[PDB]
Amino acid sequence: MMTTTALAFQAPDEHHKPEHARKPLVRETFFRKTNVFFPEGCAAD
Amino acid sequence: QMMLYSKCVTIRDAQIEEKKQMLAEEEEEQRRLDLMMEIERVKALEQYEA
Amino acid sequence: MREIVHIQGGQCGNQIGAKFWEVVSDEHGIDPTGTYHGDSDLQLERINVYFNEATGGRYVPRAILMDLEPGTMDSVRSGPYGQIFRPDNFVFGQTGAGNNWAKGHYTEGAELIDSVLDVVRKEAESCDCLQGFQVCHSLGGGTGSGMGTLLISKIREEYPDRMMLTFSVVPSPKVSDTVVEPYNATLSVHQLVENADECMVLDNEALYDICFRTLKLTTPTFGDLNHLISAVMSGITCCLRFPGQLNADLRKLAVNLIPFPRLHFFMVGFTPLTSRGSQQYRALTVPELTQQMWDAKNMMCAADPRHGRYLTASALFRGRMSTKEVDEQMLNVQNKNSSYFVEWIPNNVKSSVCDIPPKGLKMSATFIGNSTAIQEMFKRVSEQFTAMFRRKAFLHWYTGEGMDEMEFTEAESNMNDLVSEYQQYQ
Amino acid sequence: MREIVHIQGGQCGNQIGAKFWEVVSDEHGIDPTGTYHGDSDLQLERINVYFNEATGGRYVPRAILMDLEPGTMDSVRSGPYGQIFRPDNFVFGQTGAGNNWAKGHYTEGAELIDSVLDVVRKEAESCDCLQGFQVCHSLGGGTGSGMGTLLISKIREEYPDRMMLTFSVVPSPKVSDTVVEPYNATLSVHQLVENADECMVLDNEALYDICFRTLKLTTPTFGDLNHLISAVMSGITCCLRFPGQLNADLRKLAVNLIPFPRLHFFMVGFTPLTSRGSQQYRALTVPELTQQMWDAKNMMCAADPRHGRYLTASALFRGRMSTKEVDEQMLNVQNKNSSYFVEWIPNNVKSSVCDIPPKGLKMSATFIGNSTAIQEMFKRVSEQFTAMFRRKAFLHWYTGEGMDEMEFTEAESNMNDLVSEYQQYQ
Amino acid sequence: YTSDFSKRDEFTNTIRTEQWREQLKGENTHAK
Amino acid sequence: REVISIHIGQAGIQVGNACWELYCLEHGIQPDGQMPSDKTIGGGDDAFNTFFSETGAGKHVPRCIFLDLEPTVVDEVRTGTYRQLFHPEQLISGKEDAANNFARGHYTIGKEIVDLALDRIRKLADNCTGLQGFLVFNAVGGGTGSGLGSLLLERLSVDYGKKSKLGFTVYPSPQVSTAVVEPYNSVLSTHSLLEHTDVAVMLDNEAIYDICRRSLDIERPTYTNLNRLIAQVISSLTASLRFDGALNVDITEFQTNLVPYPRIHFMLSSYAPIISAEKAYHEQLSVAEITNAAFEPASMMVKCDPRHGKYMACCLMYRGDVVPKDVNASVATIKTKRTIQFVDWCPTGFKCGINYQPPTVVPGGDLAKVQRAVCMISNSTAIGEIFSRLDHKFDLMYAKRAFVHWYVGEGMEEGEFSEAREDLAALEKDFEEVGAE
Amino acid sequence: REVISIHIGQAGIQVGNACWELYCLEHGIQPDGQMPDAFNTFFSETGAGKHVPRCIFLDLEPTVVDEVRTGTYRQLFHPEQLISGKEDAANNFARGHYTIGKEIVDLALDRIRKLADNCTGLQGFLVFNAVGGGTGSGLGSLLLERLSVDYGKKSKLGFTVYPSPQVSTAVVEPYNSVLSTHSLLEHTDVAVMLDNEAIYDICRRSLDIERPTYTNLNRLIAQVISSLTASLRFDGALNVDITEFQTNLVPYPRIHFMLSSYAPIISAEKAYHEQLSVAEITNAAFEPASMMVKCDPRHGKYMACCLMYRGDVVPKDVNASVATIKTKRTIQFVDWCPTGFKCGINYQPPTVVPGGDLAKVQRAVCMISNSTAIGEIFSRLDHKFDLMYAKRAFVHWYVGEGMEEGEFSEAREDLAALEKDFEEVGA
Amino acid sequence: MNNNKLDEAAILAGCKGVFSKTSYITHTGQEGKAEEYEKKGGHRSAFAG
Ligand SMILES: Nc1nc2c(ncn2[C@@H]2O[C@H](COP(=O)(O)OP(=O)(O)OP(=O)(O)O)[C@@H](O)[C@H]2O)c(=O)[nH]1
Ligand SMILES: Nc1nc2c(ncn2[C@@H]2O[C@H](COP(=O)(O)OP(=O)(O)OP(=O)(O)O)[C@@H](O)[C@H]2O)c(=O)[nH]1
Ligand SMILES: Nc1nc2c(ncn2[C@@H]2O[C@H](COP(=O)(O)OP(=O)(O)O)[C@@H](O)[C@H]2O)c(=O)[nH]1
Ligand SMILES: Nc1nc2c(ncn2[C@@H]2O[C@H](COP(=O)(O)OP(=O)(O)O)[C@@H](O)[C@H]2O)c(=O)[nH]1
Ligand SMILES: [Mg+2]
Ligand SMILES: [Mg+2]
Repeated sequence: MMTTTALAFQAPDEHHKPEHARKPLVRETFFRKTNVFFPEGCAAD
Repeated sequence: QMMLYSKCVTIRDAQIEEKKQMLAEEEEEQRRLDLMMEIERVKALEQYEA
Repeated sequence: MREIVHIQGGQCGNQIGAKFWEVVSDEHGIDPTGTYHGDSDLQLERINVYFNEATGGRYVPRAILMDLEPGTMDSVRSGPYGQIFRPDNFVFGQTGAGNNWAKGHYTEGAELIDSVLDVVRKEAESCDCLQGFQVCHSLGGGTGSGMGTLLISKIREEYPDRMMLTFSVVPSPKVSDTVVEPYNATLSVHQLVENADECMVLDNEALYDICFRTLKLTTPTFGDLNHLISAVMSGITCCLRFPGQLNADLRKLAVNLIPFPRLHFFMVGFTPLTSRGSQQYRALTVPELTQQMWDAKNMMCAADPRHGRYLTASALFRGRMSTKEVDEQMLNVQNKNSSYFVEWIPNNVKSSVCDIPPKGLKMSATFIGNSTAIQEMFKRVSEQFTAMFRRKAFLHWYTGEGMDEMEFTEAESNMNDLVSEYQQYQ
Repeated sequence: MREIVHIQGGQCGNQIGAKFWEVVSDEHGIDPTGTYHGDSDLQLERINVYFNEATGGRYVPRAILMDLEPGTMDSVRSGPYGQIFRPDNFVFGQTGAGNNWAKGHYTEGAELIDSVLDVVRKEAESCDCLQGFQVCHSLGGGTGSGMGTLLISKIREEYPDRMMLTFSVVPSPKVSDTVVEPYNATLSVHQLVENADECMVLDNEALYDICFRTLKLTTPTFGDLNHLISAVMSGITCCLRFPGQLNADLRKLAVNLIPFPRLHFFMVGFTPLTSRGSQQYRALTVPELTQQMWDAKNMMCAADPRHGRYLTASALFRGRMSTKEVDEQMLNVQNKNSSYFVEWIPNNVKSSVCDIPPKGLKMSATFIGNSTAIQEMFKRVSEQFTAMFRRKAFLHWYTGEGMDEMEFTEAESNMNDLVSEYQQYQ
Repeated sequence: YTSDFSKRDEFTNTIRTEQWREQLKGENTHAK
Repeated sequence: REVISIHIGQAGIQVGNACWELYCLEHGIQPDGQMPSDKTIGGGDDAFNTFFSETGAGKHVPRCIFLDLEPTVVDEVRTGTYRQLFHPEQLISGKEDAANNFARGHYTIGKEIVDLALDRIRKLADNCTGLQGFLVFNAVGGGTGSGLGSLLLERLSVDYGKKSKLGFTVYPSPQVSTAVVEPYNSVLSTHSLLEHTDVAVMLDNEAIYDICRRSLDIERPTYTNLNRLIAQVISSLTASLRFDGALNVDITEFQTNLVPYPRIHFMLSSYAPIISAEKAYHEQLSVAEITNAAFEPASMMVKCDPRHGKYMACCLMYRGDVVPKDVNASVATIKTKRTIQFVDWCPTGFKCGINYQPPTVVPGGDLAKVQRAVCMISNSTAIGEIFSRLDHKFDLMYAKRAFVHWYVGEGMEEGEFSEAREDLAALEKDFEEVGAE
Repeated sequence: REVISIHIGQAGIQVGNACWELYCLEHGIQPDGQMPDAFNTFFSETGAGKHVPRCIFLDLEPTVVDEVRTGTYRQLFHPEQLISGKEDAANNFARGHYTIGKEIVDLALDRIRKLADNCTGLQGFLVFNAVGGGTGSGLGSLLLERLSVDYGKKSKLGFTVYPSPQVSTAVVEPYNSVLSTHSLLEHTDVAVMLDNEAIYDICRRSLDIERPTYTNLNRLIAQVISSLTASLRFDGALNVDITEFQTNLVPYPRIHFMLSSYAPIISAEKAYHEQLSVAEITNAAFEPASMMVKCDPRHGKYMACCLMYRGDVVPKDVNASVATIKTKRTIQFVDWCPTGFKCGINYQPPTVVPGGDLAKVQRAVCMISNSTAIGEIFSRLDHKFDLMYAKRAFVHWYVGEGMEEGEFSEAREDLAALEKDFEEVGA
Repeated sequence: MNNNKLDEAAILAGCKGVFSKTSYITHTGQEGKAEEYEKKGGHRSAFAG
């Protein structure tokens, strides 16, 4: 037995993320979880 | 522009290849259903003969 | 979830129900031993509509048998799919009605209806959410019509919010089984026009004409006629039991088909009904099914749709079909034969599609038409009623039991205003 | 797409269509069990014009049989390719007419025209675009003439926009089977002149002399004559069923052949018809075809065209032929024998070519010539009608059945004015 | 689709019934 | 930026069953509910957030509520292939249907189901942070789709009000029908859809049948392909929020650019190019031809004649490979054409938008993959013509008081019938008044 | 620079099946549609590796068009452009102009406009039809009317197939011809008549083929059209586009009817034995033994002549030959036009087709003239039209369709007025 | 639908019957007045001077 809704929708064979997706640079770099003061040297400058 | 076009065309090719097999399986399933119906007709004829 | 209880009255209703439960048990895949042996799990999901799970995966039917002579019970239990009922549900008298409506409505009812009301009660609160009641009977017999009518009265007095299906055959002069047919038919419908919410009118001679022209059977016994009626009943209730692209429950069909509270006598039909010799020479399409649907020779009542107008109609399809084909097919039938349909109601067709065809077919359809042509049937029985009432023949067996003459006057008056309002809306 | 439904009336119509459907089936490569087994994919593309797919490669002809005696049904089911018809289309009475036109048009008509109009209506709207109808019958019997006559009338008043072919053999005193031949013929043509769109006049006598001289046949059974008429019918409908360098459908040939509304009775010829002994010493050229076509001994009616004038003529050719050779051959035959044509209509020849020959031949041809020599055959029958009507012989079997005299006088008037205007345009 | 005189009482006649039985016999035998 | 989707009725939830399949396919979500590449492991993406929210680690749940009163379709969903993806609690199923009865859906069973519905939505909104608006899916013919749908809309309006409510409603086709009382249901639904919904988009059945019939050349189409195409058009609508484009618009933009009056909000939608794969190679795809296709009624979703009426304001969403230059040129050609007429009083009648990501294709679908696509959402007076057509067949059945006894037995009366009638009369007055120059 | 081609009728699409076959082999395009700027005039390049012809076949019977659908060029033509009705006009101008045109022309026009929208530098349209049939005449008139109200100013080259006097295959074709010319007169800009007997004689005599079919005729006509549009398709010493015949050959707004011819029509063997130059083929292009319309130009006087040249052609000898022609008195021009020549040269030689009966020639000439012999032809046709119409033959078909006597009379007197115009201008 | 109908609705999808005809944007079929294919358009004044 096969229902039309069940027959029509099957698991997609393969999936990939869209080439242009909005990326949240604001949230990613501006906000930092929990540290008031950081080690003197963490990034070379 | 031309690259986006070419990639879309390749995807079109794959999609057409998929659709042809879809049609094949659909016709095969229809054939199976008709076979079942004819078998049932044969059985009913046998019942009538009995 | 939704629940339909089954009530079988009289010999005809009992044997029809026997075939009906054989069909349903086949479509759900349970053996006459009461055990599930189907393969799809689509069957299991909606058997609570008709069955009670019992220990060992056994599903007993939610049915109640009701009669007055044990021979009917023997005929039920002799045939297969007979050992699956509950012996507590075999509520049953001892004497017999004998085709007397007063005996079925006043004498033996007074001591048997309490017991059937108790068992239909217990069977109602055994489930959670009722959908409706489903009673199979006749209109001429004694133990079926009279007791069934009084039963419908008590149940409608009890549960006024649930649907009600009455599969009732009607008599004709050409198929004249008993002599007091109008005396029983008139009173039964005179009570059904206020109690029952909708009634499927049936007749023997139209079934006879079906098995002879379309089926081309040589010896059409009662088994095949009852097989047809079971097919219609399984079709009308397939929507609850199986998922579809457009679902239509009992109340949904009711509000689509009943435009006025008294106009609820429907004619029914089933397709495909095709002779085995010609089954190889035909096609299986929506146009193929529809041309057989709207055939005048496929109504299961001897009421010519060409002699009246359709108020409304419905079509319940089963199988993988294209809904567009369904819509444009019904639009055609309305566009071509526009004179027969009623004008002040646009779009006189309700349609629905379920995904599961019955076993043995690929596509099926159940047609339900509420036309005004049945007034010809009612005047056809009312004329016999008035003719017999003009000289009170066969009346005293009804008078001496408790019924009086004004009951007959009210019945014929109600019949008269019914055919008058049918004539009015035509 | 474009559609031709088939209708066979009377015993002669039944056997003619039997061979006709055997020929068409052979052309499209379908076996007697109804499945495709051919080789060319061109055959699949135009089988909807005569068939319907039933289920899994089962094609049923779009034909309807109609008679009054079951012996014909036995005969058509006896031979091969007799099992492919849909048994629903074997619509058929039980009593019989008996070469009585009044019985075929007044008594059994109104009891059978009922059902045949029903199956033809169902078969008509089954398909999408009707091109025209095809009816094959006789003019001597009553089951063929009167039935088909009323059927044509009902069809014309229902569907007036579609074309209509009627192939009718006419009676001649040399081969005169029954006695009431003029009584039948005069009334039937009296109806075909206002109802049918065009009629292809045939006769057994011409078929006989053709198989005597040209075929040199020893045993001319009815099978071979019907085989010749089938080759004619396939030749005329070949344009629909196969693509050609120049196509001419049914309505195209009709408008090319009918200059005036009442001038629609044609005569036929077919070629090559060569004996099997002389089939080795022959050539295959278009003049080889044209000499056998335009010979007066190849017309399939008993009307010598050299005793009259051609109004219009048409020639449908089949096979890979050079169109220049075709038209120059037609031009030469119009130039040399210029007296035999009508004057005030230039280029009285319509020609068409289909690139697919009949199975078994390399190059074939079909001639349809609307000449005025047909008024000889109408005088040939109307003088016998006047001879019988002067003495009123055999008349009461029509009078006491419901027919009156003014119908006979009207048939006389219409025949007389028909041949009067034929003589006028001659 | 089918414009006729109503004919659901055409097979109450024993003669009609036996006629049609003959037709069915013929169809089945020819099918065999 | 987030938006939540509610699906009411038999039709709306099947449309959603197509939509969410499409969305998981667009964002790369497997039907069990997690990306193939986890968050830290893959490049950071926020496109999916607008539709569904990542729950905990490696599991995404849609911002939707399917709700209906029959259990059949909804537990069909519960047992379908999207069992792990949809939230178990979000799917809501009642016990028995409204059965094509507006009163039965709005007064009998609504009073008990809508409180639960509004409960879940409330905590859905609370989980949400930057809620743009609502979008609702329903057909006005059915019982559940009309009655409790409108009741839920009313209660959302009293709850929030200030947020936009995009209602994608299915009106009944003129000739083609499957119910009988749908004129009654449509009238009683539009009475509330007029003064509650902010932006209401009409989607007929007949026009989509003709679309898949002519352009997609499929001979026997079911509801599946229809709902696939509608999922495509909704995705094209929300792609501006989902993916960064060259010229983006949000939900509040249709509120301003498209609706000139507090009650004239009824939008015809259209999509182009609706084209099969086989004919794709033969066709050359540029922006001008699809800009014309977006306006032809051979590609509109409502069976009406736009040429008969005059346009008010149009919106042109473009997806894929589209630069502003050629679309400016094409819109110039459209404005200079004369077979279509804009309203006199409105000089600028266009709201364009461009997004970089092209539309996607689904396996088993009939639409081919193309460079670019157009979604046109316009405003005209053919909609008023439609409303007059509906009011006609309404009053025809209302004159004889047919089917009124079911409603008055549920508990409604004749007064609301009369006032909805005169309300639609005034509404027709409004459309013609606006058409006036 | 682009120009599109529409085909209407059972003959038009056969011609097209030869024409587009010729074009693909001229531009090296395989039947699948792609090569292994000059094509831009006939094909639009759909993306990459595919070219669709700017064409639309249109017919009412489906059998010939879906022969094209399933033929060898299934991969070439656009599926939508092939347009097929359901039932044929069946040789009935009234049916093809009022019964079926009302339903099919709306679809045709919305297809041709989106084709014109796809084009950029549209030069004009060119239509292929035969005025004897029912489909090609009726809806052809209806289509041309609606094109003229749509565009108006653009050129519409009509290459019609007229019915030959003594060889013919129809019956009502005089009615079809008269009813078609009544609209072709004032709608077509530039119209070229083409009989069948003349091409029969050419292939019988020059090509010495004793059994020719329609295929060879269409191959020759395609050769003429290609030689006519090679000026647009390729650059030459002297180019002449579509708009030139508009002004160079039509002296009066109602006299636009051109006679065509072609030379050298030369078989595979005789050409190798013979020597090809320009003087002889300029001579050969004027005898009635190599014209495309059966008539006698010696009975007529030329109005203006136009000469396309293909191959290895220098202006020296073509000026010398046209000088010899101007000095000869075997042919007389009209008095009101002293300089009656419009020549053009293109470098690319006419190609050969496998299955064709012509060999490769170094140079060829396509002549298109204008004279009064055509005025004799229309009179010859109108005589046999009135011969049938005098007895009201076949009129019941047309009036049963819905037409009347009025347009019959007015079309008859229109050809009479047209006859008077030719005898006046020829005087 | 359009079983036996020679109308545009039947021809619309290629000899398969469409539910109903649609008016065509590009040209107004029924009316004698039709859309002008090429319409002179005023260019920027700066272009010419
Ligand atoms: N586009 C589309 N429309 C549908 C679909 N299914 C049903 N409809 C439409 O829905 C309308 C009726 O409303 P339904 O959604 O079917 O039923 P409902 O709204 O749940 O109301 P009830 O049946 O009483 O519960 C019909 O007129 C159909 O046209 C579908 O799958 N796709
Ligand atoms: N040169 C040439 N002429 C043709 C060819 N085929 C048909 N014709 C001409 O076409 C005329 C009739 O019109 P057709 O093309 O056959 O058919 P039609 O124009 O579609 O009109 P209908 O017959 O009603 O369909 C005849 O007089 C022929 O001379 C062909 O292959 N080559
Ligand atoms: N379908 C069907 N109808 C029946 C059968 N037996 C009786 N009937 C109908 O029942 C009607 C009489 O009802 P009856 O059996 O006497 O009811 P009861 O006496 O009350 O049980 C008659 O009109 C019969 O046509 C049967 O086996 N099948
Ligand atoms: N060609 C042909 N003609 C026949 C055949 N049988 C009868 N006829 C002709 O039909 C005429 C008589 O028609 P009839 O058979 O009585 O028709 P019916 O009674 O209506 O079936 C005679 O003149 C015969 O020439 C046959 O098998 N083949
Ligand atoms: Mg619902
Ligand atoms: Mg033709």
